[PDB]
Amino acid sequence: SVLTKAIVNADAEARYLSPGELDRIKSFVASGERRLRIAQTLTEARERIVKQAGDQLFQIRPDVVSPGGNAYGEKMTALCLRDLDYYLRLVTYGIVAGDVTPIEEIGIIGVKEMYNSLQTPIPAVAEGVRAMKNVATSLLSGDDAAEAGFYFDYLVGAMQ
Amino acid sequence: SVLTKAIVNADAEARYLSPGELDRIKSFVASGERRLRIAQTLTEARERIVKQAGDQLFQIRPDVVSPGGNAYGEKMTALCLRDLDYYLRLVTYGIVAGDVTPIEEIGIIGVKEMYNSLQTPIPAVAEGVRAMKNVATSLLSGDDAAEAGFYFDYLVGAMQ
Amino acid sequence: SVLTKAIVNADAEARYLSPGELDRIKSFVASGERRLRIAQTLTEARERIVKQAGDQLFQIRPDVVSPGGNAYGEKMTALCLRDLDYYLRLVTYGIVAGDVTPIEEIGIIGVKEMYNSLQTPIPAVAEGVRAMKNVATSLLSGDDAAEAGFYFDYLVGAMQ
Amino acid sequence: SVLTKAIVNADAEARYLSPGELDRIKSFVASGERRLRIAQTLTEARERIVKQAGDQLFQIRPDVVSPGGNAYGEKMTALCLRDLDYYLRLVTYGIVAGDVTPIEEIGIIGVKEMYNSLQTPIPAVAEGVRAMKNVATSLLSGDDAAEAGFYFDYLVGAMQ
Amino acid sequence: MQDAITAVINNYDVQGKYLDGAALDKLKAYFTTGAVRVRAAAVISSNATTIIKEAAAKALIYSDLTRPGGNMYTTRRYAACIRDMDYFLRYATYAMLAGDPSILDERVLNGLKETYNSLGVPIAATVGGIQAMKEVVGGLVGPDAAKEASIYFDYLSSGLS
Amino acid sequence: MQDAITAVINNYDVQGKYLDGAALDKLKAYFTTGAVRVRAAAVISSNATTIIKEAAAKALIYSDLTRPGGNMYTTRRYAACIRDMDYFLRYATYAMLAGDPSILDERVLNGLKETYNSLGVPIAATVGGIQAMKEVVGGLVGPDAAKEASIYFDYLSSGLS
Amino acid sequence: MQDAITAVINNYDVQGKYLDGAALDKLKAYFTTGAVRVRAAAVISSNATTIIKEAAAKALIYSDLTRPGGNMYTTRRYAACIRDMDYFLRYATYAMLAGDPSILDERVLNGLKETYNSLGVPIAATVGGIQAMKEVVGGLVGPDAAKEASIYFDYLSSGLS
Amino acid sequence: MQDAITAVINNYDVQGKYLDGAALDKLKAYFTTGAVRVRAAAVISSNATTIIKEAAAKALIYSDLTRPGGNMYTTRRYAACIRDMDYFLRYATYAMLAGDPSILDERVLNGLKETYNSLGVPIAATVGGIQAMKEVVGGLVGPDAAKEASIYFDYLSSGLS
Amino acid sequence: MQDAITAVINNYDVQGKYLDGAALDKLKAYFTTGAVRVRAAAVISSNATTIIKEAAAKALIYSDLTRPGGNMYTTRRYAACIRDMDYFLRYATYAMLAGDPSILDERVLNGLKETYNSLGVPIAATVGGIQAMKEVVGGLVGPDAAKEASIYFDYLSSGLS
Amino acid sequence: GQRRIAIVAKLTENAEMIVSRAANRIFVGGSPMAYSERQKVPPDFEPINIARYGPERMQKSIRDLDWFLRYTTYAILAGDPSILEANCLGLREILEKSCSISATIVALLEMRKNAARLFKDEADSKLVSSYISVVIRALDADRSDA
Amino acid sequence: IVRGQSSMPSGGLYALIDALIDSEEYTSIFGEDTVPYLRNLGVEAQPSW
Ligand SMILES: CCC1=C(C)/C(=C/C2=NC(=C\c3[nH]c(/C=C4\NC(=O)[C@H](C)[C@H]4CC)c(C)c3CCC(=O)O)/C(CCC(=O)O)=C2C)NC1=O
Ligand SMILES: CCC1=C(C)/C(=C/C2=NC(=C\c3[nH]c(/C=C4\NC(=O)[C@H](C)[C@H]4CC)c(C)c3CCC(=O)O)/C(CCC(=O)O)=C2C)NC1=O
Ligand SMILES: CCC1=C(C)/C(=C/C2=NC(=C\c3[nH]c(/C=C4\NC(=O)[C@H](C)[C@H]4CC)c(C)c3CCC(=O)O)/C(CCC(=O)O)=C2C)NC1=O
Ligand SMILES: CCC1=C(C)/C(=C/C2=NC(=C\c3[nH]c(/C=C4\NC(=O)[C@H](C)[C@H]4CC)c(C)c3CCC(=O)O)/C(CCC(=O)O)=C2C)NC1=O
Ligand SMILES: CCC1=C(C)/C(=C/C2=NC(=C\c3[nH]c(/C=C4\NC(=O)[C@H](C)[C@H]4CC)c(C)c3CCC(=O)O)/C(CCC(=O)O)=C2C)NC1=O
Ligand SMILES: CCC1=C(C)/C(=C/C2=NC(=C\c3[nH]c(/C=C4\NC(=O)[C@H](C)[C@H]4CC)c(C)c3CCC(=O)O)/C(CCC(=O)O)=C2C)NC1=O
Ligand SMILES: CCC1=C(C)/C(=C/C2=NC(=C\c3[nH]c(/C=C4\NC(=O)[C@H](C)[C@H]4CC)c(C)c3CCC(=O)O)/C(CCC(=O)O)=C2C)NC1=O
Ligand SMILES: CCC1=C(C)/C(=C/C2=NC(=C\c3[nH]c(/C=C4\NC(=O)[C@H](C)[C@H]4CC)c(C)c3CCC(=O)O)/C(CCC(=O)O)=C2C)NC1=O
Repeated sequence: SVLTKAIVNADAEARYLSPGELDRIKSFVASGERRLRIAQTLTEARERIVKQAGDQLFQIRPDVVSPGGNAYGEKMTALCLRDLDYYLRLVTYGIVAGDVTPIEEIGIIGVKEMYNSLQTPIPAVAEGVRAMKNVATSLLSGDDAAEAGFYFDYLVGAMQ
Repeated sequence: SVLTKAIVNADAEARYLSPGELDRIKSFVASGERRLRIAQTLTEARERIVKQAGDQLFQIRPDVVSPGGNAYGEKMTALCLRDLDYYLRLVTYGIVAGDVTPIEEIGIIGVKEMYNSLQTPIPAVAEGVRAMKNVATSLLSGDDAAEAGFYFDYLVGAMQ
Repeated sequence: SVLTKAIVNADAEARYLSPGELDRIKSFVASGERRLRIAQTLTEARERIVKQAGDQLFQIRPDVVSPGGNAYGEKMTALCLRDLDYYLRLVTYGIVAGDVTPIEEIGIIGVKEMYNSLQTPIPAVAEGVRAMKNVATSLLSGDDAAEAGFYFDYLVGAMQ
Repeated sequence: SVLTKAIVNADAEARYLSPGELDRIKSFVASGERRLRIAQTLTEARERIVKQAGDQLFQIRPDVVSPGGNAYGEKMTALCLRDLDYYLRLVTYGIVAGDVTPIEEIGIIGVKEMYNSLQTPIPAVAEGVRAMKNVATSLLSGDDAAEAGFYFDYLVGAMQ
Repeated sequence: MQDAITAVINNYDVQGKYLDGAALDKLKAYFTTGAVRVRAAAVISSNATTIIKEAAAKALIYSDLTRPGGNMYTTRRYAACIRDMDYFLRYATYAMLAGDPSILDERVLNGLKETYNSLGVPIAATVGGIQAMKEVVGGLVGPDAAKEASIYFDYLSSGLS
Repeated sequence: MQDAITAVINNYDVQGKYLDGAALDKLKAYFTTGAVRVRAAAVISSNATTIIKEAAAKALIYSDLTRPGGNMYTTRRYAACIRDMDYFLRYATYAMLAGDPSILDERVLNGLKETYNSLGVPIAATVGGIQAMKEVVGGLVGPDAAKEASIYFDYLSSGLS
Repeated sequence: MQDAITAVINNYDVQGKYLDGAALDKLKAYFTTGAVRVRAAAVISSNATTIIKEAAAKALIYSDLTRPGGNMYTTRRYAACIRDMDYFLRYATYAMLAGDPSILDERVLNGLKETYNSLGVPIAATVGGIQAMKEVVGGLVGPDAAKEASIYFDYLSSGLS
Repeated sequence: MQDAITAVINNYDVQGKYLDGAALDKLKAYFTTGAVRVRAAAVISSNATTIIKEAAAKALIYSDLTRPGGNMYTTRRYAACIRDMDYFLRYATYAMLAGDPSILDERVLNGLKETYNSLGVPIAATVGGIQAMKEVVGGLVGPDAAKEASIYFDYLSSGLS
Repeated sequence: MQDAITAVINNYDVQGKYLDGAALDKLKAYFTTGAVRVRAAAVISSNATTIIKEAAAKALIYSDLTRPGGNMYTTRRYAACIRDMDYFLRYATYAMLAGDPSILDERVLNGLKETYNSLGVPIAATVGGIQAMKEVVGGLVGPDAAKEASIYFDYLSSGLS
Repeated sequence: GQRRIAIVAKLTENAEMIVSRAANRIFVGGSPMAYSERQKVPPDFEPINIARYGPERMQKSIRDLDWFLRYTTYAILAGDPSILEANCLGLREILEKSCSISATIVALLEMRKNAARLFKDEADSKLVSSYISVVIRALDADRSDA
Repeated sequence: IVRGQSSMPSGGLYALIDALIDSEEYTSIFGEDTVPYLRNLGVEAQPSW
C-alpha cells in the first residue's frame, strides 16, 4: 500500500516515519472513501468492461484471433477475456491500496516469462488493457477517471 | 487400503510381514484390476444413480421434504443430493483400494456430530445410501454388484 | 566406583554423605595400593594370560577353529583372542574401581545383541573368559587371587 | 592483558610467538609483581579514596547535588559513590593485568548509552575519576603513583 | 509484511475475488481510524527516549538485574538492553500504524525466544520492560489512541512468554 | 502415511474429483508391479540378519569406528547401531511394498539428522551402512525387484545428507 | 560430482586397485555410447523452451493448479515453476552426458522434498511435469538416445516421491 | 557422572591407552587428598542446617527479597529457596568428594539458568547465597580442606552467571 | 580467550570484587612459573618440525594409515595430517604460555570431533599423534617445564575422545 | 576411449617387467624384485639391498615404484595428470631424508623408456612418456615444489 | 547513523552493506574487480569451529 511502502523504507533505514511519509499517509487515507467508490463502480460493471475491451482489441488486432494467432478460436478467446478480467481485478486492488505492491507480485513480476512460454504476444495484452481503460474511464467522473487511469497506464507500462 | 491395513498391523508388531498377510495383498492385486473397473463403471453413471436414488428416497421418506423436514425446499434438496454424490464417490474410492480406509476418515468419523449440528436425520441418510445401492447394483454384473454392495452396506452400517 | 555408586544415593536424597557412606569410602581407599598391585601384575602378564587362555579354551571346545566354526582361520582367530584381551583389560579396570560400573557399560550391556548378530557362540565365550581366571590367578598371592577372581566370575555371570 | 593483546596477535598470522614478542611478555611479568602490589595498596584504602573523591567532586560541581541534578539527594548520592567504587575497582584490575582490556568491556563500552538513559552528566563522572586519581596518588610512591595514574587518565579519556 | 489493507487484498487474491461488501467494510474500519494512528506515532517517536527511561526506571534498574551477576550488568549489556527496548517501541509503532501485527512476527519475534535462552537473557524481566513502555505510551497518546497502541505491546509480550 | 494408491486418492479428494483416466493409469502402474514387491519383501525379511552382517562387514566394522574413540565402540553402541540398521532395512521394505516414500519421512527421517548431530553419530558412516545394505539387497532380490528396492535405500540416504 | 569415467577411478582407488579388465570393460561401455549422448544433449538444449512449453501444456496448466488457490497461480509462481522445470531438464542433460546420476543428488534432490513440503509445492504434480518432459525428450532425441535420456528423468521423479 | 578415578579411565579409554605414568600420577594426586575430603564431608553434612541458616542470614533475609514483592516472600517460596540451598550444599559435597565437577553440570546446572529466568528467580541473589555458604564451609572444615571445598561452590556460582 | 591472569580477573569482575588475598595468591602461582614457560616455548618453536617428524614416525607412518585405503594415503592427506599436527603443537604452546586451556576449546576442539567423524578422520590415531608429540616435547624442555607442557597435550587428547 | 582402455591394458598386463627393470637398475646387491609383495644425472651410487637400506626401507622404496605406475594408469583414463601432479607436488621433501631423490629419478627415467618399448608409437607410445614426464618434472627443482 | 546526501546513510540495511563491502577482508580476496564467490571446502582453509 502507501503504508507498506512508507514503513519498509522506514525500517530499512532503522527509523521512524518522516514528516513527508506521515503526510502522504494522511492524504491517502482522506481519499479512502473516494478510492472505494472508484473500485465499486468498476467492480459493478466488470462484465461490460471486459467485453468492450475485447471488442476494441479484436478490431485493432483481428490476427490474434486468426489462424496463427495466440487467441484464435472460441476457447482461446475465452481464456483471453479471463486474463482481461484478472487484470481489471488487480487494477481495483491497486486503486484501493494506493500503490502497486499487490498488482506487481500477483501479475507483472514473472509475466514476461509466463506469456513467452505460452507464446502470447505481450504488446497486444497491453492493448487489451488500454481498451479497458477506455471503457472503465467512461463510467467515472473526470477526477475519479484520472485517478483510475494511472493504475491502467502502470500495467500497460509494466508489460514493456 | 489392503496394503495400509496389513502394514500398519505389521509395523505395530515391529516384524516384517508374514505369509498369511503377504497373501491377501496378492488377492487384492488381482482384485484391483476388477475393482478399478467397477469404480470406473460407477463413475460413468453417477448423475443417474444420484437422481434415481433421490426419487427412491423421497417416496420412502416424504417427511424430510416437508414443512419441518431437514431437506425441505429446492436448495435444501440440492445439497441433499450433493451429499448423496459425495458418498457414491467415497464408495468408488473404497472399492478400488480394496479396503474402506480413506472413506472412513473422509465421511464417517465425525459424521454424527456434523449432521446432529445441522439437525439432519441420520437414518434417512442411510436410506439414501440403500437407494444408491439399488440403482448402482442394477448396472453391474452379479459378481461385481455383490463386491460393490459390501461397501454400500458399510456406509449404511457406519451411520448407525 | 564405590564413590559413583554411593554419592548418587546422596544426591538423589538431596543430602550429604552418611557416616556409613564416609566409612566405606575410607575402608575402600585403604585397600588401594593392593588393588593397584593386582592390576599391575595382570597388566604385566597380559600376552601370556590371553595366549594360555586361548589354548585352554580350544581344547575344552575346538570346533570353533574348524571348517564351520566362527573363529576358523588365522584372522578369525586374531579376533577371538583380541576379545579375550579386551575382557582382561576391563577386569583390571573393575578391580581398581572396586565395582563393575565401568566393566558393565563398556562390555556387558549390549553384549548379547552384539554377539547374537555376529553369531559368535557366546556360551563358548564364557568358558574362554573362565580360562583367563585360571591363568591370572596362578600369578597372584592367595588373597589377591581371590579378590581378582570375583571380577572374573562377574563377567562369566553377566555373559550369562 | 598484555598477553591477550599479544598471543592473539601472533595467531592472526598463524605463527609462533616472535622472539621480540616474548619480551613484552617479559617486561610485564617483572612489572606484574609491582603491578599486583599497587592494586593491593589501592584496594586497602578504597573507602577513604571514594569518600574523599566524593567530597572533592561535590565542591567542584555542586550542581549535580542540587534540585535539578542527577545526584540530588541522599540515595542519588549513595549510588553515585557506588559508581565511583566500581571504577576504582576496574582501575585496580587494569593495573594488575598490565593492559586495560577487561575494564573496557566492563565499564566504558556502552557507558555513554547507559548514562544518557539515566541522564547522568558524563563529564562530571570524569571529574569524579580525576578526584580519585588525586587521592589514590597521594598513597603511592612517585613511581607507582605515575604507573597508577595512566589508568585513571584512561577512564577519564574514555568518558569523552 | 502486511498491513490492514494488504491483509484483505491477499486474503481475496488467493480466492481470486474482486473486493466485495465485507472486504470494503473492513478497509473502511481501518481508514476511519487512520488519522489517529498518525498522531499517536508522532507522540511516541518524539518521546521515544523518555519512554524508555521511565519504563526502565519502573521495571528494570535499581535491582539485581543491574548488579554484578545480573544480565544488564556492564555498560555493554545495559546498552544492549535499552537498545532492544528501542527496537520494541519502534516496531510496535510500525505495527500500530499498519494496523497489523505481522511485522512483529517477521522482524522481531522469529527466533527471539531461543536467542534469549541461548544468551541467558531473562524473558520475564523483558516482558515487564515491554508492559512498562505500554503504560507510559498509553498516558502520552490519550483516549483516541490508547487501546490501539496497547495491543501491539501485548502482542510482543505474549510472543516471548 | 500413504501408499501409491492412497497418494492418488488424496490428490483427487482435495479437488473432489472422481478418479479419471490419468488416475486409473497410475493405479494400474502400481498393481502391475505388486506381486514382485511381495516376493522381494519375503527375501529381505528372511535374510534380514545376514544383510545387516554383510553390510556392517563391508562398511562399518574393522575400523576406527569400532575402536576406542569411535561411535560404535562399546557393546552398548554397537548394539544401538545395528539396531538402527534393522530399522532402516525394515522401513525401506515397508516403503517399497507401499510404493511410496512418505513413511520414511513420517517415521524415520523427521528430526533424525539433528538427533545424530546431538549424540555425535557419524552421518556419512551411516549412509555407507545404508548403501551397503542396498548392494546386498539388490543381489538377493534379483532383476525383477532390484531397482524398486534400491530407490527407498537411496531415499533414506539423501534424507540424512 | 562423478561421471562414468571418474566413478570407475574412485571406486577402484578406495580398493587401491589398478584398473583391471573388469574396470576397462565398464569404461568401454561408456565410451562406446559417448557420441550419441552428445547429439542428444544438442537436441535437448536447442529445444529446451519448447519441451517445457509442451510438458506444462500436457501436465500442469489448464487446471486448478493455475487457478486462484493453486500453487502456480500468480505470474510470480508460474515463473518459479517453469524456472524449476528448466533446472530439471538442464541437470538431467548433465546426468545423461556424465552417464551418472550423482549430480542429480548433490545439486538437485538434496533437501528438495522438504523444501517443497515447507512451501506447499505439490510433489505429485511436479513429478508429472518431469515425466511429461521425458515423453517429449524421447520423441525429439530418437532411438539412439531415448532410453539413456529417459532414466535420469526417472531418477529425478523417484527422488521426490 | 564421573569422578577423578573414573575420569582418568574414560579419558584414556577413548584413546585406547593403558594407564601410563602420567595417568598413574594423576590418580595418586587424588588418592593422596582422599582422607581429607571424607572428613570435610562429615563436617558439612552434620552442620548442613546451620550453614544454610548462617548463609541466608548474611546474604538473603532482612531484605526486600523476603518482603512483599520479593521472590522469597511467602512461606511457600522461602521454603523453596532454602530447599534449593540444601541442594547446592549437598551436591557441592558430592563434587568435592568425587574431585570432579561433572555432577554439578549433569544434575544441577543443566537448564537451571533459564528455569530461574522463567520463574523470575533472582540469579545474582542466588549466587550470593552460594558464596555465603562457601564462606561458612571454609571456616568449619579447616586448612586441610578449605580450598578444595571452595572450588565447587565457585563452580556452581559461575555456572549461573 | 583467557589466560591464568584474566581467568582470575573475570571470575572477580562478575562478583564486582577487588582482588583479595586468595586471588593474589593464584596470580603469584602463575608469575612464579612464568620464566620457565617462556624457555619451554622457545625449545618447542625451534624444534617444531623435528617433533612432528619424530611423533609421526613413532605413531602414524610405516602403517596401514599411510597405505591405500588409509586416511593419510595421498600426498594431499599426508600434508593435511602433519599440517594438523603443527596446529596442535602450536596451540598447546599457546595454552602452556597462557597457563589456561580455554584457547584449546575456543580455537581447536569446538566441532572438531564431528568434523573428523564427517571426513572419516581416525580419532584414536590422531590422539596417538598428540601423545607422541607430548613424549618428544617432555624430553626436549626438561624437568623445569615437562609437567606443565604435558597437560595441554593431555587436554587436547581427552577433548577428542 | 577405446584406445585408452587398450593402452592401459598393456601397461597393466606386464606391469612387473616395467617395475623390475627399474628395481633392478638402481638396487645393486641383490634382487629388489623378490621383496615386492606382489610376488607373494650421477644417478646411481647404487644402494645395496641389505647394507644401506635394510629390509623395511627397501619395501617402501619398492612399493612406490609399483604405486607410481599404478597412478599413471588411473591418470591415463582421466583427461590429465591431475592425479599425478597433485600427489607428487611435494613429494620431494617427504622422500629426501631417506631416499636419494636423484637416484629415484633414474628409475622413473628408465620406466618411461622401458614403458615405451611396449608401444608401437601410434600416439599411445607418446602418451605413456607424457604422463610419466610429470612425475619427474614436477619433482625436481626442489624450490618450485611445495 | 543519519541521512547524508540523497540519503540511506548509516542505515540499518544500508550501513551493514557498506561495512561489509568496505572491509579489509573484502577488498583483499575479491578486491575491486571480482564478483564474490563461496570460499567453501576446496578453496580455502575452512574453520572447524
Ligand atoms: C570391549 C567391548 C567389546 C567387545 C568384547 C567387542 C567384540 C567384537 N568381537 C567381534 C568379532 C569376533 N569375535 C569373535 C570371538 C569369538 N569367537 C568364538 O567362537 C569364541 C566364542 C570367541 C572368542 C573367545 C570372533 C570369532 C569374531 C569374528 C566374527 C565375524 O567376523 O563374523 C567384533 C567385530 C569385529 C570388529 O569390528 O572388531 C567386535 C566389535 N567389541 C567391543 O567393543
Ligand atoms: C561497572 C560498570 C557499571 C557502572 C559504572 C554502572 C552504573 C550505574 N549507575 C546507576 C545509577 C546512578 N549513577 C549515578 C551517578 C552519578 N550521578 C551524578 O550526577 C554523578 C555525575 C555520578 C556520580 C559520580 C546516579 C545519581 C544514579 C541514579 C540515577 C537514577 O536512579 O535515575 C545505575 C542504575 C542503578 C542500578 O540499578 O544499579 C547503574 C547500573 N553499572 C555498571 O554495570
Ligand atoms: C523407528 C525409527 C528410529 C530410528 C532410526 C532411531 C535412531 C536412534 N539412534 C539412536 C542412538 C545411536 N545410534 C547409533 C548409530 C550408529 N553408530 C555408529 O557409529 C554408526 C555410524 C551408526 C549405525 C550404522 C549409536 C552408536 C547410538 C548411541 C548414541 C549414544 O551412545 O547415546 C537414538 C537415541 C536413543 C537410543 O539410544 O536408542 C535413536 C532414537 N530411533 C527411532 O525411533
Ligand atoms: C492474475 C495473474 C495471472 C495471469 C494474467 C495469468 C494468465 C494465464 N493466461 C493463460 C492462457 C492464455 N492467455 C491468453 C491471452 C491472450 N491471447 C492473446 O492473443 C491476447 C494477447 C491475450 C488476451 C488479451 C490465451 C490466448 C491463452 C491460451 C494459450 C494456450 O493455451 O496456449 C494461462 C494458462 C491457462 C491456465 O491454466 O489458466 C495463464 C495461467 N495467470 C495468472 O496467474
Ligand atoms: C539448482 C537446483 C534447485 C531447484 C530445483 C530449486 C527449487 C526451488 N523451488 C522453489 C520455489 C517454488 N517452486 C515452485 C514449483 C512449482 N509450482 C507448482 O505448482 C508446480 C507443481 C511446480 C513446477 C512444476 C513454486 C510455485 C515455488 C514458489 C513458492 C513460493 O511462492 O514461495 C524455491 C524457493 C526459492 C525460490 O522461490 O526461488 C527453490 C530453492 N532451487 C534450486 O536451487
Ligand atoms: C505472610 C507469610 C509469611 C510469614 C508468616 C513470614 C514469617 C517470618 N518470620 C520471621 C522471623 C521471626 N518470627 C518470629 C515469630 C515468633 N517467635 C516466637 O517464639 C513465636 C512462636 C512467634 C510469634 C508468635 C521470631 C521470634 C522471628 C525472628 C527469628 C530470627 O531472627 O532468628 C522471618 C524472617 C525475618 C524476616 O526477614 O522477615 C519471616 C520471613 N514470612 C512470610 O512471608
Ligand atoms: C602416487 C603419488 C604418491 C607417492 C609416490 C606417495 C609416497 C609416499 N612415500 C612415503 C615414504 C617413503 N618412500 C620411500 C622411498 C621412495 N619413494 C620413491 O618414490 C622412490 C622410488 C624411493 C626412493 C628411492 C621411503 C624410504 C619412505 C619412508 C619415509 C622415511 O623416509 O622415513 C610416504 C609416507 C608413508 C609411507 O611410508 O609409505 C608417502 C605418503 N604418496 C603419493 O600420494
Ligand atoms: C586451527 C584449528 C584447526 C584444526 C585442528 C583443523 C583440522 C582440519 N582437518 C581437516 C582435514 C584432515 N585432517 C586430516 C588428519 C589426519 N589424517 C590422519 O589419518 C591422521 C589420523 C590425522 C593427522 C594426525 C586429514 C587426512 C584430512 C583430510 C580429509 C579429506 O581428505 O577431506 C579439515 C578440513 C579442511 C581441510 O582439509 O583443511 C580441518 C578444518 N582445522 C582448523 O581450523
